[PDB]
Amino acid sequence: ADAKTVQDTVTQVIEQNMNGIDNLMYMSSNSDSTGTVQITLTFESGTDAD
Amino acid sequence: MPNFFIDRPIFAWVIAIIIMLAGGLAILKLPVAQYPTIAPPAVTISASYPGADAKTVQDTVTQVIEQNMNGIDNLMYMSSNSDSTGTVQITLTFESGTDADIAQVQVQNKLQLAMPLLPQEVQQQGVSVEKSSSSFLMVVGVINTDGTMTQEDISDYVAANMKDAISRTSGVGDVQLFGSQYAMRIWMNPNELNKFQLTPVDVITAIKAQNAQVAAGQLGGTPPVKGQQLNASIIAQTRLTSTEEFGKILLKVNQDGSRVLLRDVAKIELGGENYDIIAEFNGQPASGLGIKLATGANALDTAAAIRAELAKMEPFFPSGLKIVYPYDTTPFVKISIHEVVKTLVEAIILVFLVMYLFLQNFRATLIPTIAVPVVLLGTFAVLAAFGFSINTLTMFGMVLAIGLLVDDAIVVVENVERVMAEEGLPPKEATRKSMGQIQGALVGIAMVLSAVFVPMAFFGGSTGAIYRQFSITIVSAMALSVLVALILTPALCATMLKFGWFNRMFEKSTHHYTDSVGGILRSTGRYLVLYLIIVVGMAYLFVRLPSSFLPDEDQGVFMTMVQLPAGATQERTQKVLNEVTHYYLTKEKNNVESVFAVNGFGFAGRGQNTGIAFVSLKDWADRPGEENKVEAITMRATRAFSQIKDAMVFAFNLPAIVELGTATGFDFELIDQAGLGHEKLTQARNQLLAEAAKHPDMLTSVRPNGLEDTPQFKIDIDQEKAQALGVSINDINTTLGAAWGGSYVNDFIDRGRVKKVYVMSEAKYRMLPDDIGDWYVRAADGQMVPFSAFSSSRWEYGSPRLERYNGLPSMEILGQAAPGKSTGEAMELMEQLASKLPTGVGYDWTGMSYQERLSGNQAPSLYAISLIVVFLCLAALYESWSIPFSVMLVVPLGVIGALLAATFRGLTNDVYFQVGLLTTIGLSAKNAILIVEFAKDLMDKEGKGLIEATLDAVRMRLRPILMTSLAFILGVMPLVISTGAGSGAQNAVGTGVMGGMVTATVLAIFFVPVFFVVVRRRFSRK
Repeated sequence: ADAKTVQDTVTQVIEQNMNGIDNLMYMSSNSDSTGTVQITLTFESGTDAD
Repeated sequence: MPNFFIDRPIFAWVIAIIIMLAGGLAILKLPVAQYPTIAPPAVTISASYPGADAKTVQDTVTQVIEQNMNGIDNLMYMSSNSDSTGTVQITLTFESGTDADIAQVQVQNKLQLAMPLLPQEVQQQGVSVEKSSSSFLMVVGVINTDGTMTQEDISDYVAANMKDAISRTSGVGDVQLFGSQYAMRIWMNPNELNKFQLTPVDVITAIKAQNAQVAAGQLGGTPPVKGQQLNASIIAQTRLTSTEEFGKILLKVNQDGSRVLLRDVAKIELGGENYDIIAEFNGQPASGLGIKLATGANALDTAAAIRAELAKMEPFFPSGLKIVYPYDTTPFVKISIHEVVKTLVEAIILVFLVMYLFLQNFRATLIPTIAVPVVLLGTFAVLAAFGFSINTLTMFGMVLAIGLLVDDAIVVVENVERVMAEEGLPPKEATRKSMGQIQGALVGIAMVLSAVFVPMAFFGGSTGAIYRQFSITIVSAMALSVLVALILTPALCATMLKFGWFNRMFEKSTHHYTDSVGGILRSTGRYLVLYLIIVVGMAYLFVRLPSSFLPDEDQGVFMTMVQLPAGATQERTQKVLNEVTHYYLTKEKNNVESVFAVNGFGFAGRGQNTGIAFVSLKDWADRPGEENKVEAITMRATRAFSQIKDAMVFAFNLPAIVELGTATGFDFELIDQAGLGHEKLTQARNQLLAEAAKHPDMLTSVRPNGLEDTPQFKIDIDQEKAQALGVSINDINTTLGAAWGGSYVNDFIDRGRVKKVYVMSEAKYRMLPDDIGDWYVRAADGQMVPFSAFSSSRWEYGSPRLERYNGLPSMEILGQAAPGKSTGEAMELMEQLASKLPTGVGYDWTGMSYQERLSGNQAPSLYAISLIVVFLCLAALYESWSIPFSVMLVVPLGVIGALLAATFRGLTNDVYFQVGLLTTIGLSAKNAILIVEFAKDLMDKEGKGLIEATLDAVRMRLRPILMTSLAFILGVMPLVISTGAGSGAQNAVGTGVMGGMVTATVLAIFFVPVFFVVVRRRFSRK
């Protein structure tokens, strides 16, 4: 029961903070109707996944 | 090797080009920050509990949380604060180079298990965890100079439309808003409320139901029916989004069609979340934003981009929202970069001027000019190699060292112009011979300078890290150089190599000189004494010379500290800030560019009581005479602010590395080490504090960095009476609670952004202990009851800042050493004074005092090893367990006169000194090894004079020294040693090297050719 709702509620926020983290090339989230949310960060190659 | 190199110089340029290439491309890949990372890595831990107090917090949260920090890896110590506003900070500094990212984890991850335990008030606000820095890069400010927007409004904007826009910009390693974001305020009033028989709870528990977010499946989705066609999504109840929608909330309805709406019982309006910390820029409402570096980014680079992004977006939203920059650590860095660069550049101009005046040439002075930049560039690639960066520290590192490579250069091209002179051969054969008579020496002195240098970068914690910066720099330059002076220079001067007031006034002073030195050498140990004085002298000056870390410097800014007494008030505080502002703007109008002043940010607590005023001056330029400088502007202020009502108002200049180990002072912490409550420990503390002021001998200012008990109004619900009336102990509290300290109901959305919803009494029904009687609670049978019915009150003391060292009840005291005595000895008393406190009470050193205690004194233990490696290395340079002795006895010379940073000017043993003090012991012993080299060499090869050689030796040498030792001083003499601004360290570096460098030559020209003589005859003698 949540159009935008999720995004800007959980998406935006979680995204507001994903700043700092080193070796970040690009971020790309896709907020979903079902309430499901998937932010995804990807880093400069070589970088240390853990 | 050079001999195989002079032959193919064609190649030894490829070796030089590459270096230059790497060094250049490494410039670009280099980060640039004011200073590097030198604080050991700490991690704080915050928390809230709207309406509390130290017990009510240290008991519900500081602890319990701190009960579990256990598992966490390399932890040094964990301190913790429990203040009266519901804040809880519980920072934990960790061992030297542990991975900050991985300690934030655990710490953090280990809170994760205590939360089940934290109370629901707190876990809602959320405890957060981060890496402790709380003063960095720049701090944009956002004011409105047309009274339209209040604090809160401005904060919002800055939150809603610019905060993230910045936050993601090449650099911005973290942003931190200076204010809130709106939040659905809801200020009740027991009157308009008790009139309906509703309580806070009644309101709370409606703003819940009425404003929430429900669920309701799709239409198909989950298993449907055969042949369905429309699947859609139901959208039921969703959050209110306005003071409008909020105004309308059904709170009561009673036989009348009676509509009692939240709008009635209180008053609705957007507003701040927290309300106690009035920020304002030059008497204007403000709401800045702080921005920390980035980790591996570029202080210049990223400042510019921040400025770029702010631009581009400032053409927005009505009433002038002008963006101020009351603080930018960048101009400061640039001017430093602009300096130093000159120093280096000019340092060479010097090597052109000088040397000409000595070597009739031009194609000669073109050699040290192709060598310097070649050495410098390239050390910029070693820096890069070790992950280093371009910061204040690392810069001066090369300036403190400009004098060691330049020299090396000269030293080579000036032996060749001797060999092809003292009945010498052409260019080639000259080098071959020349660059082969200092060959081994140029090496060897390598290994020697590697010691008496390396040794640093082995020191302590917060410092040491600094020392490392200088060490690798110098030793990277230094030894990189020695490597070109065996490759490029010995091919460069060969292949390229071919007023009466000198030459005609030198060729004879040399002679007079060597002649003068000639004889005065029979009774060898003539000046063996005299010298002994010199040493004995230093071992005086040294102890007499004061100590420091980094000389404080004028910077864009500094601050004033206000402090209205025990139980004051934001309002009674502001006025003090308004003055502070005034007696700065308008009485200092040609310097104070702006004052950014906030009340509620004290430095030992918060609360309406204290505040603090940051002030940004005008450009160092528009601030000419000393009088117009910081270490001067604060002087006026500090005083000018005395003669102020009950309001301690200090002013003071921040230290060089804001986030790092302050004064030479100490930081002590007295421990409760058992039972003994707050009080016992206060008696405990006051025993020793008093016991210490009776000892100004060992100097002091032993002061409790903490906050005295203040009186406090204590309710006290009468359970039994509550039982008799129909009155729930829970309903009581939420009503007194919410009322007076405010509760945070739930959230709502406002222009596409979730934001909190608070709800608490209007201010007009919660200022004085009376009023409590305005508040009414609905009982079982449904009749409102008043406080007195089930509750009594009394005053009393309790503490508004409960501090606490590792896990235990603690209290923190700090103070200085002694205008005569050492920080170290100063500690020791403080520890004896602690040796006799009541049994219970423990004591423990933290902070600066932790390192200082732990490591601290090692300069002996370390340099011992160098003075040994030096001996060893040096011995093998020659071939004797004794001859090296004639090289070391140079150390003292250069030292003294260097130490005339006491007797000539007014300085201290501060880092920048000691680095220099090293750079100076390098040329000195470098000189020694050469003179002692040409001493043998032609004494060993040509079996020449046991003493005859030593004269000849010095002869073919007095020019090298004189040559270099000139371009140097003159090179160090400039703005370095005589400066106005963005300096400090400039005076630092120079003065040290300026003197001592004098004595290193003008005193070694006689001794080093001695020494060699004094010995080389004490061994295998009669």
